[PDB]
Amino acid sequence: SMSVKKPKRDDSKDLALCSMILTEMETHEDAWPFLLPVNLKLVPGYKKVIKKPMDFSTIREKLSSGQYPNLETFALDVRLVFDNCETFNEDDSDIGRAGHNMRKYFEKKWTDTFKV
Ligand SMILES: Nc1ncnc2[nH]cnc12
Repeated sequence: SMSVKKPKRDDSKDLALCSMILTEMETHEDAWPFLLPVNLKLVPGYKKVIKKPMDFSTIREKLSSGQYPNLETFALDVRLVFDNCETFNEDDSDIGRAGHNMRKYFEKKWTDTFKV
């Protein structure tokens, strides 16, 4: 509270570390469904069903232009990518499987990079 300073982690490397994690995501062989925005004019249903589209290129742009206030807002957008994918795709589909794989891949890197 007011003048009750809570000790907080060093956040000086967060931008660089998030960029590193995002690069590893971008280069994963299963990243292809997520590299660019879903084409809202070629994919029926997507615009109406998915209220907040997100993809790695949009995250990369926001990261590079200071649009994430903190690392938690970055993680929210990454997770949004995979939550959208689950919403729109069957688990037993290539894109569906790609999403689960990439979510697992992200969350381990997230834990390993920032949690202890
Ligand atoms: N091309 C695509 N079509 C439908 N859902 C997707 N989720 C990620 N990429 C997609």
